[PDB]
Formats: sequence, structure tokens, C-alpha cells
Amino acid sequence: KRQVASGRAYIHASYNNTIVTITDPDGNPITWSSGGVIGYKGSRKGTPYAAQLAALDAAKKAMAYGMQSVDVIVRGTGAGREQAIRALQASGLQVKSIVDDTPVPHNGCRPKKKFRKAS
Amino acid sequence: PSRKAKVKATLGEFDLRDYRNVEVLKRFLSETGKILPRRRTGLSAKEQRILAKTIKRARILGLLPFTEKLVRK
Amino acid sequence: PITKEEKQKVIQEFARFPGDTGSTEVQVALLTLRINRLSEHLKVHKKDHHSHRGLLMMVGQRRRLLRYLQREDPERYRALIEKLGIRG
Amino acid sequence: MRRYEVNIVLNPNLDQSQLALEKEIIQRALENYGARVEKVEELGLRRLAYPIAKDPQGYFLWYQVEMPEDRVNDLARELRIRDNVRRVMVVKSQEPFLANA
RNA sequence: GUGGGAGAGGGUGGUGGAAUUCCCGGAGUAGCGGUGAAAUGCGCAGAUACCGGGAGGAACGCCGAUGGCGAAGGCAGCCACCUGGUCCACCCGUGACGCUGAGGCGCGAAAGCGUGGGGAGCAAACCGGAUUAGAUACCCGGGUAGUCCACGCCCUAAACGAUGCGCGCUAGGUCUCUGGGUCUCCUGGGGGCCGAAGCUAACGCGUUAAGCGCGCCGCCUGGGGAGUACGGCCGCAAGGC
Ligand SMILES: [K+]
Ligand SMILES: [K+]
Ligand SMILES: [Mg+2]
Ligand SMILES: [Mg+2]
Ligand SMILES: [Mg+2]
Ligand SMILES: [Mg+2]
Ligand SMILES: [Mg+2]
Ligand SMILES: [Mg+2]
Ligand SMILES: [Mg+2]
Ligand SMILES: [Mg+2]
Ligand SMILES: [Mg+2]
Ligand SMILES: [Mg+2]
Ligand SMILES: [Mg+2]
Ligand SMILES: [Mg+2]
Ligand SMILES: [Mg+2]
Ligand SMILES: [Mg+2]
Ligand SMILES: [Mg+2]
Ligand SMILES: [Mg+2]
Ligand SMILES: [Mg+2]
Ligand SMILES: [Mg+2]
Ligand SMILES: [Mg+2]
Ligand SMILES: [Mg+2]
Ligand SMILES: [Mg+2]
Ligand SMILES: [Mg+2]
Ligand SMILES: [Mg+2]
Ligand SMILES: [Mg+2]
Ligand SMILES: [Mg+2]
Ligand SMILES: [Mg+2]
Ligand SMILES: [Mg+2]
Ligand SMILES: [Mg+2]
Ligand SMILES: [Mg+2]
Repeated sequence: KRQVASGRAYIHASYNNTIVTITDPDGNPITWSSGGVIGYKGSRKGTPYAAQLAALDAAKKAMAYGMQSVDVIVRGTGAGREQAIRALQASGLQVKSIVDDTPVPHNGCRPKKKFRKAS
Repeated sequence: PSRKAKVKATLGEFDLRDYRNVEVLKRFLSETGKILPRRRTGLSAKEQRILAKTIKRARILGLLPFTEKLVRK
Repeated sequence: PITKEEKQKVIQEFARFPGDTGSTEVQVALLTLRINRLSEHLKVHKKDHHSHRGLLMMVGQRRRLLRYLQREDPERYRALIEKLGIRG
Repeated sequence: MRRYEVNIVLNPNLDQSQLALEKEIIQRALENYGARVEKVEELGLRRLAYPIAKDPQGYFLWYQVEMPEDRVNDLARELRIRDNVRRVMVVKSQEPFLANA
């Protein structure tokens, strides 16, 4: 109930899941999707195919709002990041620019033992 | 890799200790705000060591980026 | 810190004759200067040990020089001590 | 008595009156701490690599002075008291170190 | 002494950006998280993902190295102040003033202790979910001390080059950090690698000796019992010697 037609697509990809938030040019969410939004439940959410399904689902949900062109922002390393990019490539949406915003600290906080041997 | 060009050979004679100069210093930063390594900058030990300092100085003054978003991909 | 003019002042003060830089009196004088200043620095900044080591070393040097001085000429030793107010 | 460089960034949205006031306060505080001003450079307002205090740009001054060491930090602290002042960086002067010579 | 240099050497005060957590607000809705696979857990009192603001603590990405400094422990955002050591040049001054060093005194990672603060993240103990024949564990979810600051204790370690300090002497080559110079190179100081002579049980060491010598200190005398017992000294205790 907006008619935006130009917006941003945030792909957040970890090894456990891939979730895609599509928003207006000011960054306020319109629709979102994930591995779990689609039928997948367990580890299968962290799959590239699941990321394709998530991206496509989010995209069609966005085009329902009348979306046309998006700017893609990628955060996180994991399977299905590039497959989410690849799905969004032609979803019917036009991808304008792709950017990797993945947040990295300047060594502020002590990571969990699993992530250690670093800071 | 990345032997295509070096920053020291690219420009002329410049003061490394001047933090107020953005045009020169921007060349030593990467695509992101990161400071380029030796093989990229072409500088020497002492030179690089000074460049780091003046770059960080400029960063505090709001003249240089601490970090940037990577495009393309 | 210690400027050039202070150092020169004390050097020309304790010299045995004009031109003298490194005679024992001058050395003990300089060492006294640095020791005093450093001790003042250490009254505050009590947590700075690495400088305190420097102090120990300087004191040791001064003591060795003075010991040598009293071994050689006792008169100059009495004079130097009375002048610098060291030892009491 | 050492030679320092004072860096000051102000609010780019300032009108002439308030800006003149700010620079007056800067001069006054400078002389109050006993700093003779060797020279000055007004670079005007420039673009910032990252927003400082919600502003995309900022007004840059520059000073080269000779002042007593003991007061230096205080001087800096003084310049920070103002609300319109964003960044203050006091740097000891140094001979220019060149490259490609 | 004079002139000059490099440096994460130390202490005090400031200050910057990234990120994490929490809080407020916007937009949005059915999950998020996590694993080998899962469950606990969190989420319709609206989470996750996204944007804006705020609060607070801790650590400083790139530079960054095979690098530097320090007696060792150890030291890394940036700015100033206070301060230690050290190297080179000049060949100016004193004229053996030297070396080592039982005992003493000081310093001494982490953990630990005392009093008071602080507490974002992490996390012994603990509380749970899994796995397992069991699982007082590995894996997952929470989580207190603690980790941070001030003052005072504690005195340990694979406190390691497993190599006490100082001086003299004995082929070179190669890379490197930092001075100087008639600057492709020569000459000091430091860090590495390969190697003459020689040493070594061998591995290896080899002008940064584990070579050739001199001086002084510490130490060893088969394994287990045992770094235990007893005594003494130190400590608030743990405990240390
Ligand atoms: K030992
Ligand atoms: K007792
Ligand atoms: Mg999963
Ligand atoms: Mg050249
Ligand atoms: Mg330092
Ligand atoms: Mg909210
Ligand atoms: Mg409801
Ligand atoms: Mg709090
Ligand atoms: Mg050393
Ligand atoms: Mg070590
Ligand atoms: Mg010094
Ligand atoms: Mg002579
Ligand atoms: Mg003579
Ligand atoms: Mg000794
Ligand atoms: Mg200790
Ligand atoms: Mg501790
Ligand atoms: Mg405590
Ligand atoms: Mg746990
Ligand atoms: Mg936890
Ligand atoms: Mg308690
Ligand atoms: Mg070792
Ligand atoms: Mg060599
Ligand atoms: Mg050498
Ligand atoms: Mg060498
Ligand atoms: Mg041989
Ligand atoms: Mg060898
Ligand atoms: Mg026996
Ligand atoms: Mg026995
Ligand atoms: Mg045994
Ligand atoms: Mg024991
Ligand atoms: Mg023991």
C-alpha cells in the first residue's frame, strides 16, 4: 500500500541462514524473507538454494508493492550470499549497484571461544 | 600480486608529514578506508611508518575515511 | 627537562678551570642535577618504575665517582660534598 | 616555549556574527594561555570523510604558535569548552619530511 | 662535553572511530538462533533482518613485518605533558675512576587475596539442552566470581634462546632495521638465514659461538619416594622460599 518502485535490498548471510530485507530508499523495511519463511527448518536454511528461494520470495513480495529497481547491500560471509545476489540478478527486479557492508570491528569486543584465536 | 603500479612512483615530491593534504594522502588508502601495504605504496620502512601516523592524524580531523563500503561484487 | 643553558651554567660552575667539561667535579654536579630532577619527577608518578631504575643507575654512578674522588683527593671531596649538599 | 600547530573545526552552519564571536573567543583563550601566534590559515568549510556531529562538512581553521609547554593541554581543553567547536588537535611542529628527492 | 637520530621503553591527562550489549523511536511479521543432526533458549508483551537517536564498558582493524623498544616480566588508535635507556658523528674534557657480585633492597605475565568502585563482551563454578554404554567432558543455550580502575598484598611459570654477566681473539656470503660518510659502495650499532676454522654424543653451534681464552656469580652429582615430611622465615589467606 505504498508504491515505492525504487529501494534497497539487504542480504544478511550467515552459515546458519540467509535473510533478505527489502526496504524503501530511507531504509525502512517493506518486506522480508528468510530460509525459514520458506518451508525449510533445520540446517537446510543455510543452503544456497534456500537463499535463492528467500531472495525470490522477498522480491515478488516487493514487486507486489510495485518495486522495480533496487540497490543491493551484502552483509556477512556464508553460503547463499552470492546465490542471493544471483537470484536477485533477474528476479524481475533491476539490480543497480551491489555493495559489501559486512561489519567488522577494530578489535573492540572479545569473541566467543568458538570464534577465538582472534580479537 | 598487485604489482601493476606503485603510489610513490605515481606522484612527485611531497611532504609525508603534512596531514592536511587530502589529495596526496587519498592515493595511499585502498578502495576501502584501509591503508595500503608496502608493495602497493612502494614506500620504505621509515616512510611508511610516518605515512601511517599522518594518515591516522588526518582521519581524526575528518579529512580521511576510517573505512568505506566496497562496491561492485 | 634540562635546557642547554642550565647544563652550561652548572658545567661552568663546577669546572676546575675554563674549558673543563669532563672532570670528576663536573660529572658529579651533572649527575646531581639529573638525580634531583628525576626524584622530583618520581615524587609524583610513583607508579613509574622504569625511570626509577634509571635513578638507581645514576646514583650508583655518582657514588662510584665520589668514592674515587675521596680515594684520590680528600680535600676536593669535602669541597664537592659541602657544595652540592650530598651525604648530609 | 615550543612551537605547536593548533587545528580547529567549527560548525559550517554558523553565520558571520557567531563565527566572528567564536574566533574572538579562540584568539582570547589563545593569548590567555600565553601563546604568541606565528601564523594562521583559514581553509573555509570543507567536505568531511565521515559526518562529524551530524554534519557532512566542517569549517577548518589552522594556527601556528609558540607557547609554554605546561599550559598546552589546558589551552586545548579551553577550546573544547565551546559548544560550536567540534575538533581540536594540537600538534608539535616538525620539519617537513619529503619523498622522491 | 658538543651536535644529531630511531623507537608499541615508562608514568599522568585528554580525545577518535569501528563493533557488541541495553534503552527510546520508525518501518515491518513469523520466525530467529544454533548443530553432524538437533533440543534447550529467545519471539504476537511484535523478536530476527533494516533505519535514526541515546547510554555505557572494554579493546584498538588497515598500517603490521621474516619489524621496533625494554634488564626481565612485557609494551600497539591518536594528542600533549613528565621521564628512563640507547646509537652515531667530532676526538674536545677527566685520567684506570674498571669487571663481577654471596646477603640486602627494588621490579616482577596470568591466576589468586583485601577495601572501594565499575561491569558492554567474555566466562571457572553453577543451571540447563544434546551426544554417549555412562558423559561430573568435548558441542549448544544461560551464567556468578573474575576479566576493567584505584590503593595495598601475593613472588609463581615451558618468567624459554630450556643458552649468567663482561672483555679480547678466530673466513666469508645473503636478507633486514637504524646512524654517518669521498653515498653504485665504505664505515658503526641491532635483528635474521647459510656457512671457514673449530666445537659437539648426535642434533646442531659457528664475529648475535655451543669456537679460542681470562675474571666473577648461580647451579648439577642415578630413578621412584618427593618438591613430599619436619623445622624455620615470609603471607590476611591461598600458599611461597
Ligand atoms: K630454570
Ligand atoms: K604468621
Ligand atoms: Mg540453520
Ligand atoms: Mg630517491
Ligand atoms: Mg611509547
Ligand atoms: Mg524497536
Ligand atoms: Mg496478536
Ligand atoms: Mg550499564
Ligand atoms: Mg635489549
Ligand atoms: Mg615473550
Ligand atoms: Mg630520550
Ligand atoms: Mg682528547
Ligand atoms: Mg692531562
Ligand atoms: Mg652489578
Ligand atoms: Mg604479579
Ligand atoms: Mg591480575
Ligand atoms: Mg579484587
Ligand atoms: Mg558455555
Ligand atoms: Mg555467554
Ligand atoms: Mg564479590
Ligand atoms: Mg620460547
Ligand atoms: Mg650477518
Ligand atoms: Mg650484524
Ligand atoms: Mg649489520
Ligand atoms: Mg667443519
Ligand atoms: Mg650455521
Ligand atoms: Mg637412591
Ligand atoms: Mg634419590
Ligand atoms: Mg616426579
Ligand atoms: Mg609447589
Ligand atoms: Mg615448583
